[PDB]
Amino acid sequence: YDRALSIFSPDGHIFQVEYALEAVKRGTCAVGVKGKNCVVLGCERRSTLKLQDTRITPSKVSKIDSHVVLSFSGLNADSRILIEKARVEAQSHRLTLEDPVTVEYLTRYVAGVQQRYTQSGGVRPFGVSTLIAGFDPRDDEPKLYQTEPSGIYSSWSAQTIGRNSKTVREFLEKNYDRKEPPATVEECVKLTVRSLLEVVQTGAKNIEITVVKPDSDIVALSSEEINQYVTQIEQE
Amino acid sequence: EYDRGVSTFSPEGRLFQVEYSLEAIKLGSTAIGIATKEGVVLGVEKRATSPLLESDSIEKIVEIDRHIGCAMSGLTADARSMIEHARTAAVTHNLYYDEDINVESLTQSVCDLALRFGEGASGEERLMSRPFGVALLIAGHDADDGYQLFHAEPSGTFYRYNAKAIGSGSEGAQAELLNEWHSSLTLKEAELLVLKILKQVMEEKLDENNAQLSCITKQDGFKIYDNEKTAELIKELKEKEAAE
Amino acid sequence: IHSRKMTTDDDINWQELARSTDEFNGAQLKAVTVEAGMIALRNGQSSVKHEDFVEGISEVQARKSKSVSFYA
Amino acid sequence: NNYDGDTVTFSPTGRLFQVEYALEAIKQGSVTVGLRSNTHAVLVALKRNADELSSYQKKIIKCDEHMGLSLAGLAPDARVLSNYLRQQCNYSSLVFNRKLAVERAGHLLCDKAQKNTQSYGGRPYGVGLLIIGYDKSGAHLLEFQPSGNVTELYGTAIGARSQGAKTYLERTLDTFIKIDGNPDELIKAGVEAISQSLRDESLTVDNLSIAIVGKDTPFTIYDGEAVAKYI
Amino acid sequence: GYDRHITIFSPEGRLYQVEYAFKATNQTNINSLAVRGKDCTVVISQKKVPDKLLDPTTVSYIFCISRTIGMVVNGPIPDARNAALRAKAEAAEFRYKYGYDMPCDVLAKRMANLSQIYTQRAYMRPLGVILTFVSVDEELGPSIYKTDPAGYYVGYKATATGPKQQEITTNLENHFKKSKIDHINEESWEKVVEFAITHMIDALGTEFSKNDLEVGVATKDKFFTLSAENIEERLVAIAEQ
Amino acid sequence: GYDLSNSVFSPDGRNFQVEYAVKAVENGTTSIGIKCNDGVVFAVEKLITSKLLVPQKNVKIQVVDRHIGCVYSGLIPDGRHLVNRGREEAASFKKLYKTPIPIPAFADRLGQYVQAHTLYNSVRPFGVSTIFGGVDKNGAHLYMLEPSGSYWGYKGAATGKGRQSAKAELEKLVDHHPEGLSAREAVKQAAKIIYLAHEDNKEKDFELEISWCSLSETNGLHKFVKGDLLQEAIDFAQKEIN
Repeated sequence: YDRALSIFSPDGHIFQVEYALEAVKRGTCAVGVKGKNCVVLGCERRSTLKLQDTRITPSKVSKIDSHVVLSFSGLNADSRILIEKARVEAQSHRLTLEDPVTVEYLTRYVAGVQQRYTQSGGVRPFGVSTLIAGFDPRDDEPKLYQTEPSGIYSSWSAQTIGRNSKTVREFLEKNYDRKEPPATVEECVKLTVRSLLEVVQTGAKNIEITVVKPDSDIVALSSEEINQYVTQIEQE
Repeated sequence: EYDRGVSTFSPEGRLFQVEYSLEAIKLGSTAIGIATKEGVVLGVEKRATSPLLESDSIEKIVEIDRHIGCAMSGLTADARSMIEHARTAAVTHNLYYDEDINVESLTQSVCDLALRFGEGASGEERLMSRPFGVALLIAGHDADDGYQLFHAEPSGTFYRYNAKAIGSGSEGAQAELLNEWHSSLTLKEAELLVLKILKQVMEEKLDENNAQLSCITKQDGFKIYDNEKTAELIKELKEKEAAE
Repeated sequence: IHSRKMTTDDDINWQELARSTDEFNGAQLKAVTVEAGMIALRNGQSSVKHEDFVEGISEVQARKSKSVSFYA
Repeated sequence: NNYDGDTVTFSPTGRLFQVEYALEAIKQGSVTVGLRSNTHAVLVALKRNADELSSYQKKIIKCDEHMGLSLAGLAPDARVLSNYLRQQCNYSSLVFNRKLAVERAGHLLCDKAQKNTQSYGGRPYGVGLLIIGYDKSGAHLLEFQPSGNVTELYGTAIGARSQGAKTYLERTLDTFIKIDGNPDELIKAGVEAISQSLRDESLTVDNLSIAIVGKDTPFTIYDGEAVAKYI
Repeated sequence: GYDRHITIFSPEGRLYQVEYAFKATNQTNINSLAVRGKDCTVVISQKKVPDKLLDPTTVSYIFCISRTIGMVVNGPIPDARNAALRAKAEAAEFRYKYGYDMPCDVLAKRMANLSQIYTQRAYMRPLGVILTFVSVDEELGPSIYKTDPAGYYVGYKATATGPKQQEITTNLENHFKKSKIDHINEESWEKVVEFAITHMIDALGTEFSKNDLEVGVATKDKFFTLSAENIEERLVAIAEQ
Repeated sequence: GYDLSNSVFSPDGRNFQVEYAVKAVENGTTSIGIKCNDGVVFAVEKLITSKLLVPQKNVKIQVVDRHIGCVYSGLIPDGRHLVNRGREEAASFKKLYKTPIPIPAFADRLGQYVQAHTLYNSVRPFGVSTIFGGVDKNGAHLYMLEPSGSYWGYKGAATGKGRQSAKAELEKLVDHHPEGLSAREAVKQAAKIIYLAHEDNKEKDFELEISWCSLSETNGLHKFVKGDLLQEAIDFAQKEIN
């Protein structure tokens, strides 16, 4: 078996990459905003249906490392496969190179799973896009990367993927700047909360926020915290 | 038809998917390259898509080794496989011989990877279904023939060039190369030549956060020029357009 | 048999002409004798140059060049 | 398209159509002319560039100091057959202490091409090689079809306009066979053979690449000013 | 809908591919007739000698699997040799690993299982030969089991194969109506050959030569074929009856 | 329908693709094999398509073991690949049983292989007929192997275009000799029916190649008939059709 499930196109394309990006489109929305002393990945959560126990329901942000976080959009089945594989990569940088992973290493690795399925047959690339962010050890520089299901990656200052990413992108043109990112943890967090309240809306019940602070600090902001930012921003 | 098989001959008499590979170079952000005997310069268009983009960490300039530089243009999903392979190959040569690898030999190795379409042709292991979709401008300096520039196709074929431009704007670039290439260029006159041809096929304001220059020099090695130097060179081009 | 009808140069040899055609048939050789006189009128010459017979083979084969080449 | 997308079907006409398509790769490609005498074989290849900014690409690959091949077809298909020929040639020296016989290397090459034409997901390779060498049986000039078939000739050609080259070589057939011991004359006659394979491509000195092999003359490829003496 | 191209079921509950295998055995036109004697099992079969440039002694459809088990094959001769080779291989295997020669009943079943696996692969086409196995075992007496390209076999009092084999079935059936036993009682193996030929002649309405027949006889614990001279003696004896 | 592969099968009990491949053999060169009392004399038409060719240097005759000549028609590479496979098989037999492989035995092994490729869709049917035989301790033998994977013993066989002229005159040859002819005689009779089978190939001109394995001429080894004796046969055959 090696019967192409990825095959070249008459436009000089690959069919499965075009389909993959649309599979990332119809999935959830991720916004990534990086300050000078934090990264923030806030993402859309499907918990619309009632009688769902939101607490034991899978998160949209999964920590891979004690200061490297990963959030996802696209198929929810595929993302969890990557997140098991990344965890192996994380222990392998420690194994042979010591030190926990750099953000940049992990970005090339996710992409390298995608890459594999892109050139070979019997496999197809996952319809998954990620926002990878965090610190490298002994750095207090925020890193914000994006991977896409092609096997391509891009650095960003801000990025958004998912549904109505263009609305959010334009909102951050008028707020966020490459030149001077927010100089505070809370200001960054509130800008990501403000962007999500456009499209995702629907309180702190669908809106999540994860904050990483420099050099081995992962903290999660509970529903209650998220709700307090929501009301203040609404009023303002 | 002839695109459902990754190894079939067509009623023209040569591969159809390979043609599509040549038409995947025309989706790449232009990479331009001028070789002279004073060193070889590679410039690439990064392409800004938003001011949300971080572009001074993105580049299509790549180091294969100390004495060989590369610029890629086309599908860059494909180029990741090929660049990693180029990096191993160079290091293998230096493992085996304690010696610098020729620019021609290094390029030829990467063409061998490029021919790996099929899943049942010959004996050698096929790790793909199709061809790649990316061309290379591997520049370098070896101590045999001096400075060298090669253009490698995803076909598995390579030519030595004195100047080559690949990417979307390749034909409009190549017209300017015919009239503007000569043997009495300098390193710095070559460097301004890159930006001139790049400015026409640029779709934006030519500046230093969407263009990157790099040299390969014998005595400096492979140096990627910082955006300060790029900004300077860009401004002096406009002064030579203030001469016309 | 076409050159019977038309004025031609006498310095042409039908064996030279037979070397430079490879896998041609009579319709194409209609397209070489007539094509000679197109080149002839364009020069401005009464007669049909013996160079014009050679140049009607390449100008009109049945196709304009031998097709794309990009690795052959 | 009925059998033309498949490499495993016949073909009510007793063909495989893939083999004819693999043949058209020679027509679109470069041209090379080979001719031999008893004491020498000669390849004169017409090298080809892409444009003027482009240098010309070697169409002659040295396999050994008594063996060389030339491509007229697609280069990546040539890249498979050339490695295999080089490996089996060093192997012959290694194991049997033997300069690899040109005839026998042709038969190993024939069956190799065949088993990828037999296999589905394979192809017949779209490169024609003219393979020269001087071995224990004298000089040889072989013709490699895409199918695999090897035929031995005193003069042959492949490429576009090859038909006119073979007309030339059938005329001068007994002339060049009876000049022996002078490598200079065989080369000169091969220049005139491939002059009938021009369509105003012109022979210059950086287009022209000649390689010969002799009774006592190693396989050596001339270029530069070493082909300028034969124009 | 490819249910005639690969070996998958149709909505008729039948594999068409498999049915087509039976329609190849009637195209080579070899008829066989096999009866169980009292100490032998006899199988007579057509030999088609079409030209003067075929040597009839090497024209075969009787393959001797084991020492005691002949096999006659009805259908294309490429598939015949592949089947004969396989059958032999497994029988030698059985002697080797279980320490006695393979019975006919079990040999029919072993080839039946591989033929069924060849109708379960979609890249291995079944062999289109109907195989008759004749023997005299000392555990089942004289035996006939006939296997088919589907993977079905059953025991037989007598059997026939070929295009005109329905005609043969009638004659044989009448013969076993009269005796009211499932085998011919006659202690000479030679006269069981003569009876077999009589039933073939009735069915096909053709008289035979020695080189139109090829005869195999399984006696107790040996299988041999008659040579062409010996077959003529049997055909001379048809007239003596 | 019913030719898209060879695991298709028709309600006609035919495989179409395989019948089509026999047409490739019909496009081959003429080749004959005469079964003699004490051997076999093979002969094959080698066309001269140009005076560029080198005569009696392109063999269609490859020996297997030492005593089995194999000569073919149809697709020349496919038959050389068939004979490469069978040379490995010949060696294995010699390994295991320390004797040269018999003619019936060599036939069986080739037949399974050609028979296998008309069942698999992963490997393409053959397009060769090979005529092969020789002398071992069980006599002289002659075998013709179809691309369908069928063979028989033969008193005469042929394949190629010009088998029409060849086959007929072998009916007269058996009728000349219903107890066959000498190995000596068959040199001049193998040559003679290539020259009569040069009337289905009378567009071109040809070179005669002749080889034999017989007990009484070469001692049951396959050797090439060369020199003055090859040329004696060519002079004989040349007179018959004139």
